[PDB]
Amino acid sequence: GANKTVVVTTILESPYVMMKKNHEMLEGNERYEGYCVDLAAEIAKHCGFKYKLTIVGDGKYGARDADTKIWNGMVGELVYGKADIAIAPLTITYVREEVIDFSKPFMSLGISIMIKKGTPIESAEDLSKQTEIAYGTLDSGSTKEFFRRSKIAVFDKMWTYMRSAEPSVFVRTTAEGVARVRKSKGKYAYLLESTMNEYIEQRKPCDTMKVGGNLDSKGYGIATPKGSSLGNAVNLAVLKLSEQGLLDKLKNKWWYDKGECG
Amino acid sequence: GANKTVVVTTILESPYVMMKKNHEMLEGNERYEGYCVDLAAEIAKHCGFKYKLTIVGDGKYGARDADTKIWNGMVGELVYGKADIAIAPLTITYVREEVIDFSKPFMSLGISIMIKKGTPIESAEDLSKQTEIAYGTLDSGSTKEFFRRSKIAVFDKMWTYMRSAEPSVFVRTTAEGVARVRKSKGKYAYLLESTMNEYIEQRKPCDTMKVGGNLDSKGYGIATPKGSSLGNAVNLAVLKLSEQGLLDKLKNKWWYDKGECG
Ligand SMILES: O=S1(=O)NCN(C2CC2)c2ccc(F)cc21
Ligand SMILES: O=S1(=O)NCN(C2CC2)c2ccc(F)cc21
Ligand SMILES: N[C@@H](CCC(=O)O)C(=O)O
Ligand SMILES: N[C@@H](CCC(=O)O)C(=O)O
Ligand SMILES: C[As](C)(=O)[O-]
Ligand SMILES: C[As](C)(=O)[O-]
Ligand SMILES: [Zn+2]
Ligand SMILES: [Zn+2]
Ligand SMILES: [Zn+2]
Ligand SMILES: [Zn+2]
Ligand SMILES: [Zn+2]
Ligand SMILES: [Zn+2]
Ligand SMILES: [Zn+2]
Ligand SMILES: [Zn+2]
Repeated sequence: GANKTVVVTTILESPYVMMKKNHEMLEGNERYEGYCVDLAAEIAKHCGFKYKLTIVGDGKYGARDADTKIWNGMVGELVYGKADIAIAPLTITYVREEVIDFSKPFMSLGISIMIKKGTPIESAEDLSKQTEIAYGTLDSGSTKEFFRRSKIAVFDKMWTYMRSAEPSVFVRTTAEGVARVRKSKGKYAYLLESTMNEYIEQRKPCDTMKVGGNLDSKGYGIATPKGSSLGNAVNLAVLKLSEQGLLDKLKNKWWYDKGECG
Repeated sequence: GANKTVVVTTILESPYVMMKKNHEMLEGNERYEGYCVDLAAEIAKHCGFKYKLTIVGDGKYGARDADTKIWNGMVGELVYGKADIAIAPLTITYVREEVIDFSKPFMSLGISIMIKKGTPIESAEDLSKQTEIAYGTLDSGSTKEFFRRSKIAVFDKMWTYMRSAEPSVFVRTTAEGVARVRKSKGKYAYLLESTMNEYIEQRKPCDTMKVGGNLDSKGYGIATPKGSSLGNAVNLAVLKLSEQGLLDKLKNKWWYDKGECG
């Protein structure tokens, strides 16, 4: 077929994709800036395609509803033919790789703990042995599903608490989780990916920090519909960008060169 | 076809695959122990195949000779039909993924610097700005090819030195590189993957250490011939083992539970 503009689904999540100040009424890709915006430009160049950045309609990463068996978020957009590719902080997981294809990882992360500075918590075990400090995760993402499915003793115990805690410990966006930590006086800790944690740790008002080691080890990958023609080239482009050091360069650019806390 | 015993190519590299003490004259898989030995057992179970561990004939990981264009090592064994699968500390690289398939990574690593304790070196930049301390890498592996192909200023400079240094700074096995560090009185530093570096750092006589950060970020994957029937199932099994925490468990088992330096 004739070359067609590739539809990219992505999500407003700092510093991966952000609306440039005062660009709301402009058009096309120029509106957006961030790590995944730069990455999408590089992938498209190496693979020889034109593309259109679109923000996922429901604002979600992607999970399969236990009732309807329907995939939501960016995963859903790929599964149901609404997008050709997802270029986003989308976590590689077993259940997702059954239904979509992931490139090799372009960024590593693990689930980590965000506290307000001074909170007397150092580890997941610390969280699980007390009741004074509440803790939760993002909705419809891999962190929540990790805890839901884990047989690891401490994580199972944490899930047992989180899934029935009232009011809900879950949040709709990373921004909401961070705000909840910052306004909790130390009484809420947020479980999120180390990448996002370390980004926020470098943002004013510099009142949060990542504590303890990561709970797991995984990565983000570029995702395409199962058996898509783009998969092979996209996979090779990620590995080329990795070996060239461009992925390291983009991370320093968006995390640390832009650091506001020293 | 009828189920057939899968031929696994792997390499004698501690602590991934090691000959059990006094097992030289025994038979089959029971001879061997190590991280990749345990991993192979798990992968085979999840994928439903029987297998035979074989050690790569030429003792190499794999590189394509610039003259003959022929692949050696474990990569060669897959490319030329001598093995069905490689389960080994085999690094995911662009040039390799062009010719073989890799699962998602089962272990992360980066190129790192091994010094004899007390060596006045802290970084790759340190190495590249002096001449007193020699430094090299393993032959026919990803570390050497990384330096050969790098356009990054410091790494390019290091390669320019290493490729013409006499006597050769390159070694045939990790064991040889480590021995060279230990007998150099600090006058040789070895560039190797962080995984192997951190393993040796925990081995008697506890006279080496990893210094500085990693030079790059990548992983080992399980490799199969291009378009092999095993690829999909193997890929999903790695991600399942990852999410179950078994990969973390195996690393602690072979690196740190077995630690000899405290
Ligand atoms: O989600 S993965 O493809 N498989 C799991 N791993 C862990 C090294 C086992 C990692 C580690 C770093 C990544 F970037 C991705 C992954
Ligand atoms: O060789 S990969 O498949 N692609 C490169 N990455 C880096 C996160 C960019 C990583 C990071 C951790 C891995 F385990 C594998 C890989
Ligand atoms: N990266 C996650 C979203 C963030 C989280 O769940 O912590 C996903 O792909 O679902
Ligand atoms: N893991 C490497 C070998 C070790 C090294 O090159 O440092 C490879 O797959 O080639
Ligand atoms: C249904 As609820 C435990 O997220 O408030
Ligand atoms: C041919 As040489 C530089 O490895 O001695
Ligand atoms: Zn603009
Ligand atoms: Zn490029
Ligand atoms: Zn449970
Ligand atoms: Zn809920
Ligand atoms: Zn025995
Ligand atoms: Zn298992
Ligand atoms: Zn050069
Ligand atoms: Zn040589």
